[PDB]
Amino acid sequence: RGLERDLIGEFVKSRKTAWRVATASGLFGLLGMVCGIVGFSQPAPAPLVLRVDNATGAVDV
Amino acid sequence: PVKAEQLKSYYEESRGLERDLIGEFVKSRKTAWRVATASGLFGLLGMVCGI
Amino acid sequence: QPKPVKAEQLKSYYEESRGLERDLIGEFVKSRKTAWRVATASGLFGLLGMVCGIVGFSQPAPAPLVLRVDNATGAVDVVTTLREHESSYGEVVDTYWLNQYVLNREAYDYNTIQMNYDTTALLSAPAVQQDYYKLFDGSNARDRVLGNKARITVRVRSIQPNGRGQATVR
Amino acid sequence: QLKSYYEESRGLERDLIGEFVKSRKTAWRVATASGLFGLLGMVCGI
Amino acid sequence: QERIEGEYGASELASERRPHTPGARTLLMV
Amino acid sequence: PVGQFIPYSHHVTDTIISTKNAEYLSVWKIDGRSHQSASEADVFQWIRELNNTLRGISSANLSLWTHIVRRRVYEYPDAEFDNVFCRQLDEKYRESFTGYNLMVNDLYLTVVYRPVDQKKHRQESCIKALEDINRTLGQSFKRYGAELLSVYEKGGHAFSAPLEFLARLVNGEHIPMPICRDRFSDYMAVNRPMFSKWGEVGELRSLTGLRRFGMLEIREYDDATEPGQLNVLLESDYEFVLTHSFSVLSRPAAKEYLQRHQKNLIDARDVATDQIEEIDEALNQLISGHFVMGEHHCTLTVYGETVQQVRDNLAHASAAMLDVAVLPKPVDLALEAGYWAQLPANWQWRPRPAPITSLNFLSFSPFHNFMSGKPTGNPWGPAVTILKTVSGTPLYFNFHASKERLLGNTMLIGQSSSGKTVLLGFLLAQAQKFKPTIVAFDKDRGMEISIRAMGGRYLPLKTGEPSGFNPFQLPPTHANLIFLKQFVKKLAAAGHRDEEEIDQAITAMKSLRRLSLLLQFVHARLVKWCEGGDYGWLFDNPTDALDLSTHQIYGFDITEFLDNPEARTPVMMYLLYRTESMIDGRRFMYVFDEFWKPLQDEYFEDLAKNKQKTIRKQNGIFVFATQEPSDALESNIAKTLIQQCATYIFLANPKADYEDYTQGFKLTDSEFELVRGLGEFSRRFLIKQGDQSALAEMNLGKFRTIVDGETVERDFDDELLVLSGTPDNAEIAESIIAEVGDDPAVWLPIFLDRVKAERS
Amino acid sequence: MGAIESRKLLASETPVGQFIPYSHHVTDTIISTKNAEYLSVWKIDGRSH
Repeated sequence: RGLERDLIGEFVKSRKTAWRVATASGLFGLLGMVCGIVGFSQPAPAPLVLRVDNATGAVDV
Repeated sequence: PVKAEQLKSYYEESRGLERDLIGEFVKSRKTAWRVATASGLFGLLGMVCGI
Repeated sequence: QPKPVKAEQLKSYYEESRGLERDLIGEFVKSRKTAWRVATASGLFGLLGMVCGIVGFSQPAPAPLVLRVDNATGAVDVVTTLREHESSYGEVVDTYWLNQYVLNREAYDYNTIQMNYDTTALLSAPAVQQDYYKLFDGSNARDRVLGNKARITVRVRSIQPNGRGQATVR
Repeated sequence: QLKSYYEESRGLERDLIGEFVKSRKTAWRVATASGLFGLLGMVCGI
Repeated sequence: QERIEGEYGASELASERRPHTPGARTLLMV
Repeated sequence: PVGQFIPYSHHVTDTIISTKNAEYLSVWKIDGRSHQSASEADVFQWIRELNNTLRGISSANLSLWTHIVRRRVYEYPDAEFDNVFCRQLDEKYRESFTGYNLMVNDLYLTVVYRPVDQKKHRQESCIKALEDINRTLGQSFKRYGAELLSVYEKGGHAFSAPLEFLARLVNGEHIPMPICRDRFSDYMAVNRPMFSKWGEVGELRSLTGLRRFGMLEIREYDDATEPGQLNVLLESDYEFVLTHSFSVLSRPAAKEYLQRHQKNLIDARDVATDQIEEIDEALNQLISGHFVMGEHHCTLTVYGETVQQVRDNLAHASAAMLDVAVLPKPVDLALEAGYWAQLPANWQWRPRPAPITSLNFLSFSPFHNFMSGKPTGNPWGPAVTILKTVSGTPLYFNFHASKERLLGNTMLIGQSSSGKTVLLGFLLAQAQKFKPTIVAFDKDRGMEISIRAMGGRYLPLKTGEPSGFNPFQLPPTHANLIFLKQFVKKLAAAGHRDEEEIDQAITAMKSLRRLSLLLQFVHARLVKWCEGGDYGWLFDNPTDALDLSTHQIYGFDITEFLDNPEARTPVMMYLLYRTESMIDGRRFMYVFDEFWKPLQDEYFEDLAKNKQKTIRKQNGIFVFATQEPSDALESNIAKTLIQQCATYIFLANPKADYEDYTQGFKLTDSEFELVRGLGEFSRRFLIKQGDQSALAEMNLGKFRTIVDGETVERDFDDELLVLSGTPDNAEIAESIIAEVGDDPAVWLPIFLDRVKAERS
Repeated sequence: MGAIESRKLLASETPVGQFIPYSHHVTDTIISTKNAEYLSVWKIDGRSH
């Protein structure tokens, strides 16, 4: 009756929305996950050296 | 009669084959909420370490 | 543990009871299905995280870069495609390496050979390293023939490059 | 048919409720193992 | 919740003990 | 807590309890057929028909538990009369029982059908399959008399009969339970057992008391010798619940098991050609012999009070079963598993089942029990009395029976000298607890003293003495007028226009109303029934103060008017009509000592049959009797009335015609042998109650009882001396009653003194 | 725990059959054995001494 119908309504609404949010948030997590965690998986590079002749003060790049 | 739904839930909670069913799907629902929360937080973590 | 059921509706009671039993069984099998589905998804993110974690490890650092410095001008060079080419450059530089290679390879002293041995290997392609290692093997091994009874002294008189990765050492 | 006396005896000796409880418990255990493995990998990367 | 009255419980044989010859301990120690 | 072992959940239809794991169930209450009434010839046929009907519905889904629960019955209550004589009879007859068995057997068969918009249609398919299985089993068990346990509303609180048996399995005491919205596993247990952790014995925990129980596991493989082998347990001084399960195996599974067993017996270091060939014979006996195998564990759970007493019970049971070639193996650590395996649908907790042929399951539990009747729950309160039986089992006699509303008509065929009258007097005296009206009819003053002791107004008759009857003083109701018209016609017939004259005369015709007055209004023929005529003493009396309101019991003696074909039909119409006018609401009864003379009445028989059809739902209990059956079966209508009878009691009549008992009364040939086996004055009698029977040996001789710690000797010799009726007894009783007065118990000591003087 | 331990302790026992070397009667006076060692028993009314 009323109580069982209310419990079934909570079933449908809340549980279906919980798994729908699970699916959508999981998909968004997958998109960002692949993206960034592949990004920094490639190592990044620093500067190499700058020339400054001690005798001439000449700068070579 | 605010949250008349909570009064309806109490009748389902009363021990019975129906109480077991209701408790079962709400346990499943909070497992879904837990896994969705963990995945959302861990995906946002992956994105933040990447960026 | 409540009082008896409402007798006015026998049919309703066990009608809803069979309905509840079927719905419970269906929901429990569906929950099992979602359980393995979540297990698969967790495995997939677990291995994505592991693969990226390993690939981003500190293994293979920036390749060593030689800023070649000209002794006459003080000009500073940088890393180059010389790694995928002849990295040693300049007669002066090549003759040094050729000298040190021959001297250490051909020479022998029980007391210093471990360094000359490892150095020779360090300055040799695996094919060459093996040829060298073999000179210390078997009953006729340099380690047994010379051992700590005799020693070999080597000196280079002259080195002249003749082409594209090739030189003559006298 | 089943055609295995062991199969029929063990079918009688088995209950659905306990089997499915065990199944979902093992599924969650494996999911937790995979999640912890992922955390281990992310720690390794950082 | 207690052992059920007037039944056969554990054995009465576990009460057995190995007797010691009453000189072994002292002279062994010395 | 305890629900971890009980599988029961809720109902699915009125007669099918469900299970937690969706294993629908049903419970049947099997009375069982008596294994003493029929010789060894028909027992095999019983087993074969049960095998046929089992393999008919054989499937891998099915299963069967079987329980023989023995009780020390307490639900049979003592009753207080309102007369001192009946109280005396009851008290001595109850004291005749100190030290007897007082145990009843109940046999329960449960069928569980576990399957191995589709879902709803499969639910419907499961329940329909189980109900069809129930229909087939019911067709099968017609002779055994089983009833399908189903819900029964009690004043707005719906209940459920099947829960009661499953409760008694675990609770150990019949605790009624309601059907409610929980799963029954939570509260079906009330008194939870407490097994000792070592497991030799157990405990029970009741509001009113407690008990101890140890078990035995009866693991037998050899084909049984008797079709009922271990039926020696049906008679023992200890309670138990003997359990068998038959979890069927699908036919390929049975074939595979037999093949593996033969292989593992072959591949051994010793050759035994007494085994291999037998098993190989059985393997293709299975295909062609058409019996389906299955799992089977047997466990006996004897109850007791002291733990040493339980061990003595176990030793006695072990001896009494080694006497029947089966070796009981005591249970030491498996007791918890064994006990929790008693519940139907607890396949998991069986200790060590091993496959058994279907013939051997139906021959280990063939549903044999000594017939014992219903201790209580009858439509008329408890059972009237508790007859003894050969082999020591208490028959709880009652006229209720079951489906020959509730049929109650009873017949007592046997010689009057050989304890017929004593039996009738005893039954009526001890059934006085119901306070029903008894309308006694007698032959040769059989029951005069008994009725007058029971506070009736038995009216002795006599030829030539004013009867006191005057039918014309009845109130002029439409029914009475019709009767009087018919009545006067019948009188006139002793000697259309006559009818018209009689009608007008009766209509025209309170203190002045008499047959003689009627003449003033056929005349010549009725003169003989008037004052001064041959029969003027019968119906032409000045007054007729004779209505049934004053007393409860009445008895009319027509032994004077028995074989005189002039007016038996009139006098019987009058008595029956006046008594029938009294038949409303009151719990009611007739007694006919001999009925075949009134039976050949043309007019009265149709009225009797129609009134029977009307009364069957109105608490009507005829109690017919006959001195010798050949007297009854001489009349054709007597067969028609005999077909409508509930319980037959058979006295000892050596001079019994073969045809009469054999096909006239639907008796068996073996029962006909048992009737002749009784001596001339054996004082036993075979009670065919429904479709089962036993020798209810009643003996009202000397008995020993303990009064204040001393063994005293007593008897019912005195009671049967006052119970039976003889003409000298009748004249002494009449003289006393005439001089002393009316009250029942004032004269009885005087009667005792006078009869003692006569006996000297 | 307190429910299942009965079967757990049950199945983990060495039955006495491991120690009793007998099997089917092969002849009405001779008993077999798992190692196929046939024997017969001789009840004797020992003579007086």
